[PDB]
Amino acid sequence: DYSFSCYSQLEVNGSQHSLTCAFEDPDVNTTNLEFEICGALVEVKCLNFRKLQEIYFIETKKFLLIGKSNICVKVGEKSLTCKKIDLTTIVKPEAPFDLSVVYREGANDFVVTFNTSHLQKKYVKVLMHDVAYRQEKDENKWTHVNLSSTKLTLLQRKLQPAAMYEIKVRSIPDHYFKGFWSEWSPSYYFRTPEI
Amino acid sequence: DGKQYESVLMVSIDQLLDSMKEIGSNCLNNEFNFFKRHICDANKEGMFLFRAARKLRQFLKMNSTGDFDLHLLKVSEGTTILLNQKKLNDLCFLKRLLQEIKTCWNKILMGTKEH
Repeated sequence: DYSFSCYSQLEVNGSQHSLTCAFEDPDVNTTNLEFEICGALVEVKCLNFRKLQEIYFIETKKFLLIGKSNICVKVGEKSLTCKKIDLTTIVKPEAPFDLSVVYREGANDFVVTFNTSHLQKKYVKVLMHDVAYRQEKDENKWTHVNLSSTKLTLLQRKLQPAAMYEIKVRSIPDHYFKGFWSEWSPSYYFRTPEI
Repeated sequence: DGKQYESVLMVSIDQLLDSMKEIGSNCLNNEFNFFKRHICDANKEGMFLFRAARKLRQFLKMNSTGDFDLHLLKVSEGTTILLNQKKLNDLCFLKRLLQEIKTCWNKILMGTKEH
């Protein structure tokens, strides 16, 4: 009905955080609807979101990150609905970047590596990465690999000979925080030699 | 819930102490009365963090908008939520105050893996 879901991003712009909410029914009429968050904030008591087309969002440093908050879908001033979320459990990591496969001639293996700005962050600095890859000829059948570091090694012995592979990564909070998978990294395409 | 401290609350105490690592080696270190009167003594640590958190607010300026004041607010409004006057400007006392707050939190922590 007026159901919605949000995801927070901590230290997404410097030390500033961001909370983002949207209705689950994409066709809901949002020209009278308002989003507001109260609780677990500091200098202030509540914050008013900013509509940016279909989605509502806040950018502040005023999140305490301890205890639940109350996000409400207000209509003028009537609380149509509200949920009590703990901004530290709906974190969405920034997507990994600088993906890069490298073929080591000697060891007959490829060394996949990537970067995540989360390493220098102070809060969400522990992530569980998901490296995904498949072969051009194949479809919807990806091979996933869960990593915790930013380096992964595939063996030629395990990858089809003379073929073009597509590989990509994405991260999810994994230590104290909880949340959702980040957007996928841009894909990287490499070819395996002719055996 | 000490996990709350380690992961969220401590981030702010440390940031604050970092903006004050230049100061220190110059003020009459002679402990202030606050610390003579209030100690984070064995199983009485709660009473200390509570007071320490309260003393902290006294360093908040009116225009409480700035990484610095926000970190101060987070530390104490935060320490408070995990448990249950005059304005001050001496950074030596604040610095020492934050250090003692960290230390007290450590006892409460390396002390529950006990009970």
